[PDB]
Amino acid sequence: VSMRDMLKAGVHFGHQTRYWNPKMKPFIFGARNKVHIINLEKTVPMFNEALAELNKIASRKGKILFVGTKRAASEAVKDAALSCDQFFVNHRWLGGMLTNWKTVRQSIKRLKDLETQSQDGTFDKLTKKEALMRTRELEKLENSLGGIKDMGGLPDALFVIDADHEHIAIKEANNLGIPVFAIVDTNSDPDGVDFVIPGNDDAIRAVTLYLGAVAATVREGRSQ
Amino acid sequence: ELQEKLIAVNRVSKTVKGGRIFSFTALTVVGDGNGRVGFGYGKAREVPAAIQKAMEKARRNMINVALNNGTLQHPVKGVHTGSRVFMQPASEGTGIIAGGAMRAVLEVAGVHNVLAKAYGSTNPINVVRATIDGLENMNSPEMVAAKRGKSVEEIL
Amino acid sequence: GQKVHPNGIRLGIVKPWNSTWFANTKEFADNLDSDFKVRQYLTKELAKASVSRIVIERPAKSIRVTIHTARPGIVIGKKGEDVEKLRKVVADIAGVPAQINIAEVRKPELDAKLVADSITSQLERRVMFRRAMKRAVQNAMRLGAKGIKVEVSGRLGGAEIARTEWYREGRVPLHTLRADIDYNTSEAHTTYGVIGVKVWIFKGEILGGMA
RNA sequence: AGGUAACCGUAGGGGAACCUGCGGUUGGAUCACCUCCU
RNA sequence: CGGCCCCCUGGACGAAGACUGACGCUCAGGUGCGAAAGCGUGGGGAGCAAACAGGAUUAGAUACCCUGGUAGUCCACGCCGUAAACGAUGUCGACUUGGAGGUUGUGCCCUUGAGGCGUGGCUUCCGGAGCUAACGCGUUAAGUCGACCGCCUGGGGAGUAC
RNA sequence: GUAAAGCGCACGCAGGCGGUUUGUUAAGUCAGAUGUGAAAUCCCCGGGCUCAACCUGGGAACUGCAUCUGAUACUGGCAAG
Ligand SMILES: [Mg+2]
Ligand SMILES: [Mg+2]
Ligand SMILES: [Mg+2]
Ligand SMILES: [Mg+2]
Ligand SMILES: [Mg+2]
Ligand SMILES: [Mg+2]
Ligand SMILES: [Mg+2]
Ligand SMILES: [Mg+2]
Ligand SMILES: [Mg+2]
Ligand SMILES: [Mg+2]
Ligand SMILES: [Mg+2]
Ligand SMILES: [Mg+2]
Ligand SMILES: [Mg+2]
Ligand SMILES: [Mg+2]
Ligand SMILES: [Mg+2]
Ligand SMILES: [Mg+2]
Ligand SMILES: [Zn+2]
Repeated sequence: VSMRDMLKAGVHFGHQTRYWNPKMKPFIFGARNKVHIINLEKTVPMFNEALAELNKIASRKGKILFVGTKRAASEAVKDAALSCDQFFVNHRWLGGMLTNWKTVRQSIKRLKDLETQSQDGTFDKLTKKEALMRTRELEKLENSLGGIKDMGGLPDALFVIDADHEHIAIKEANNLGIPVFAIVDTNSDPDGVDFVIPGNDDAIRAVTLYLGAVAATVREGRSQ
Repeated sequence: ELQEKLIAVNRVSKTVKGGRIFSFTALTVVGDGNGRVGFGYGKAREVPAAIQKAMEKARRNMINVALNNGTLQHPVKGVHTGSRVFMQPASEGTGIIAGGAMRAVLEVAGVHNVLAKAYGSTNPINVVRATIDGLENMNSPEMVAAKRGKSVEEIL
Repeated sequence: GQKVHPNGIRLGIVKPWNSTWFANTKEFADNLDSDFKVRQYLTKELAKASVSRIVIERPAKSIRVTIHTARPGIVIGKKGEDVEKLRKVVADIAGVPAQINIAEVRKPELDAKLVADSITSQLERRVMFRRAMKRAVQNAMRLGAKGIKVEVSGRLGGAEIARTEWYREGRVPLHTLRADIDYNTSEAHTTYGVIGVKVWIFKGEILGGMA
């Protein structure tokens, strides 16, 4: 992504000067209208160097977890993961999604069992109310673990939108040593992101730019 | 090919509306005998469970210490939670001269010759809380050389 | 907090009866009296043959009793000569030409009777009850069960007070009628007294009624 | 308005438990047991 | 330490300079200050108020309540030298991410005005690393360090005896 | 800080400690030499009682002290900043 490509999308935009985090000073161009302005001169090379690492991970058969819980951007992140055959979390992050992997696997098994059971049959054997209740549970599990049913094991890389909002995920990752790739607004604490991208995390246009560029490079890394 | 050793088990209480409910806390370490070791501690309702689960956490957390030849590379102390532990390499064949709690830690890691001594309180979890940290804080004759940007004899 | 007999309520639903003959009132009381007496005689006899289930069904001109055990050859002895003599003693104690037949059990640690009685036997061996019931549940769940519960009551280890205890593992849904819950009871006569043992094994759900 | 005790220094009374006077401080409740090694 | 005014007088701070040239820090003994109560001498004396006088109440009330009321409380001059005299944190210096203030300075820019940028002093509250047994502390450290002094060594016996 | 333990506060003598540059000094300090530090003992290498204890050769050591000759970064002294 080129600085012009970002700027038109508005990547330079930031939170209010009232709400910023201390470690973000190096990445901040300045202030206008009491608004923090992010410096694309740092943003572009760091994003490119992160894309290099993401391409490397995906080119060694890496499993990638796209992470974002914004109600606006949930579907964008889900589609972003689907466009590169990867795994995602688009609904509220659940504590222990990575650290409590065994429980998630048991929940994955129940979701797999319910979908297999409906195809196999025995719903007719169940009472119509009972069969409907089983369908409701299957729908709820599909809404929740739709992205990670096929992750199989712990992912090899994480992509995070608004790292401050998803702080539990990054704490878990660091506790596991799983690398964190994150779009970091001025209000976030950048310590947990090993490849940090400072940029707007709310705006739909810039978020979609991040996701599309990452997914293009991930498909490229897969293709070899 | 790992190696494990229980350290201590305590029966802890928990007072409920009617009376109490005892439990059991195990504490153990796990090492590969090759300068790589971790420890675990987990409560449970009865001993074998605690001894089991605590044993498993210790299979994670296994740091890798850069010891040399069953002995450390330099004297080292480590203080955690009010417990102070001094250690230092010993001559060949000297053995593992250490208080009870530490001895296992030193053993499973791969140490063979080491002097040691504790100070302050001797709560077992504290001293291992206070020992592994001390262990990892060792420095190879090249970790320095690297971090000091020199050759090994350039320090030695 | 008293429960209800988990076998009884699941009768017809998933649990067939242990006696399937039919009769009118005129010949009813004595009918079950007879088959009770044969049950009692048998349970005295084959105590070493790991017998679990014993069902009496009486055709109009004959009676026939069937045995589910884990020690088939024991019951059969040789040439069923012990089986044949049992057939005789039952035919006379039932006063009707009998014909007994056995249908062994494959998972002896997976039915409630055999495990409960093994427990109570080891209890008479004065082995430690705790480790005993633990081995029981371990073998059970290990073998492929889905739930096991054991409960031992009364004067444990000879204690001068009745320390009733229990253990649970897996899944045992007691309020779900459609659930396959095998359940049984047995008893130990210690020097110090008598101690009760209850056992539940849950082999999962069945769908579609008794069929 | 929330509201209510302890304790310090000291003086007097008090048989002592203590109560009053002057000021100071927050350190502003009270307790606690039957089972037990892999 | 709290009306206002004057008279006498100590310290702090800021601004810019000029001068001095290490003149410093700490401090056993030593000296002084030192809340309240207390003591001496004399004065004063509304209010308040130990003691005390009564009323009541109470098993009884020696207490709690009321009515009183002396010393005291005040002044001068002595004396006493103790308090949970506490931030329960000795003094001085250097160093170590932040935010919210309060207060008192002062520079510049807003044309200045209302205001926006500076730069001090003191002070309050959060909270990072760090530290702590924990609670917590956290640029006014209980962090990282120096220098010097005071002090501690199970609890009672006892801050008592001599 | 709350477990025992910061004087109620301050001033201040004795005392302890002291920014920075040069010179000087050589006190501290360091280096070396020399003397001495009894023997036994302890330790090393031996030897002898059949072994051992024990006895014994030689050494090491006795970390000390004194003296002399050096060293000048440091601390002190002196002088000049
Ligand atoms: Mg009932
Ligand atoms: Mg009175
Ligand atoms: Mg007075
Ligand atoms: Mg007077
Ligand atoms: Mg009065
Ligand atoms: Mg005092
Ligand atoms: Mg005060
Ligand atoms: Mg003080
Ligand atoms: Mg005295
Ligand atoms: Mg004090
Ligand atoms: Mg002073
Ligand atoms: Mg001097
Ligand atoms: Mg000097
Ligand atoms: Mg000698
Ligand atoms: Mg010899
Ligand atoms: Mg000099
Ligand atoms: Zn944001």
